[PDB]
Amino acid sequence: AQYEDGKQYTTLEKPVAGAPQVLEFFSFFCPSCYQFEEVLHISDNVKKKLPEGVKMTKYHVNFMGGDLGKDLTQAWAVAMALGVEDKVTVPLFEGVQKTQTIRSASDIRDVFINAGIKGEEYDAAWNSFVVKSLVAQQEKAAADVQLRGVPAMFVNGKYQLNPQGMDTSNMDVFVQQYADTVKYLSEK
Amino acid sequence: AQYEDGKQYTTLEKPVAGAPQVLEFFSFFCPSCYQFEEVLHISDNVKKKLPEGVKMTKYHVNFMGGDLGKDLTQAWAVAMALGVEDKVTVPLFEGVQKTQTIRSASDIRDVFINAGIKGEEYDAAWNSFVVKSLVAQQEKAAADVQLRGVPAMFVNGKYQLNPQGMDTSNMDVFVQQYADTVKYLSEK
Repeated sequence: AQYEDGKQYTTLEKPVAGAPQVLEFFSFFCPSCYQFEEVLHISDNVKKKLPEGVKMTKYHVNFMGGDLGKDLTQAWAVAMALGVEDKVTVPLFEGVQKTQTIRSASDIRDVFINAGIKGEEYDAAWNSFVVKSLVAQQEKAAADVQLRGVPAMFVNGKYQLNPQGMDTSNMDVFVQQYADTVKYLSEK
Repeated sequence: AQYEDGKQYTTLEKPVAGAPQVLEFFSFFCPSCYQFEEVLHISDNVKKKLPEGVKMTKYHVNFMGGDLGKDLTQAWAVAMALGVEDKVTVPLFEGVQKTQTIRSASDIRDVFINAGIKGEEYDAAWNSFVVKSLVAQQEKAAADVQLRGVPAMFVNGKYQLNPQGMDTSNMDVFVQQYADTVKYLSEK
């Protein structure tokens, strides 16, 4: 019809049971991810279009940035545990891609402290088993969908967005087209 | 200082004849390019240390920001043809990345009008043969060097700078090392 499998989205051959309603994967080393978040604001626009109740989950991946990539997945787990995602997302993206000042786990820590998190609070969470649990969950979710690239978004553990079938001349129209597709899929 | 191939710079397998003495590629969607321009002032520092009769060339690329990227490449050609680069560079970077007031082609025109350029003049230049030529030229240059990403700088169409092989600990030192590498290379 208007929304076609293979055009705006693709259907998973092996559906994932018990998957979050809307699952987004990204990496702070991922260029398009920087665009999606910083310039396009995909997540926020998708969120403002979702039905009442429907929860959105964002996970970081290990396959980019090698050593630092894994440090960032752990740092994201810390951000989730402390509920400070909205405070560190921008500084982390800019630190890795814009100023290129993030080079070790120590630099990641500086970002949280600069954002207002106390050192002892950060260190406690960083070493917590609650955080290790969150890291495992992130890895497990990527494994379930056989993730090979980011950014990526899955709806109801069955459909995956395909931004290739969309016009990019006007950013605003692209964002709404993307948001509308997620909405459509979440009711399907 | 000491310069060695593979470290501070790289030699091109296939040299590009007729290439400008110092060629720099960027994109208004590129975060580190924005940093290089507004904070580090990389280009100015390079110019300050260039020998007599050496001119710099800065070209915009298409592979970032979808179809808007193409329009920005044409707008850059307009800036070059009108000789207003120094008046619109920062406002375009901010418009795309910071204030996010540039979401389509129409928004770019406003940037020029606000800088003092008459609308009629912009529209006329936009469709000019000079501009269509400049656009083709920028695209070709990128193709000739098989540009994979930005920012990027090439010297005598033979050497390519490798910032990763440079001292990053101190930005002032980095900036000067980058500028000196350019001078060293231009002298051979």
